[PDB]
Amino acid sequence: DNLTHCRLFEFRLCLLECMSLTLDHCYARCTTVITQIHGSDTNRFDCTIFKTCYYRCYVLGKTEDHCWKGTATSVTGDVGDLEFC
Amino acid sequence: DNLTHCRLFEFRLCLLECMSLTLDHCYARCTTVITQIHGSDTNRFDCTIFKTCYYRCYVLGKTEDHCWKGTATSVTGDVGDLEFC
Ligand code: NA
Ligand code: NA
Ligand SMILES: [Zn+2]
Ligand SMILES: [Zn+2]
Repeated sequence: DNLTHCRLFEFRLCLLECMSLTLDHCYARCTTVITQIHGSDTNRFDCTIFKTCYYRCYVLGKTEDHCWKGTATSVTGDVGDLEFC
Repeated sequence: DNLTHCRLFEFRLCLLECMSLTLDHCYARCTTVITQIHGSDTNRFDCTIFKTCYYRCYVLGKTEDHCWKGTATSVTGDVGDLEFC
């Protein structure tokens, strides 16, 4: 897949666990840990686009589950995906 | 300032230098280096919003200088800033 380098399921599971523990700065801290484990490829801009689409949806609303499933099906990390995700 | 933790001028100067050297994956590699130097606070979502606004503008067009000046004046890192930046 074109986004395999982004480790996005790993990011998802990190954010869910971090929020379950009620920790501060989960987006930042998960991003950082995944960088430490899997390197700079997880911070490319296409990864950023997917994450922003997913996290805006998960911030501005609820059901993390539809936020993930919808982003995963319709977002390829193109900058244009922000217009609809 | 509310975005001082994001080290965004540092990011800007990194991206400009990296692109001047014609290197691969400058967005990713600058993000990663700034994380290594200044920690997880540089990866908060408000930082992500500012960077995405700036970099989309700098990708979809040119004059990096107006992309920076406009984002810096009108983007506070609110998720809603994506609608207009
Ligand atoms: Na990112
Ligand atoms: Na980021
Ligand atoms: Zn892993
Ligand atoms: Zn520094």
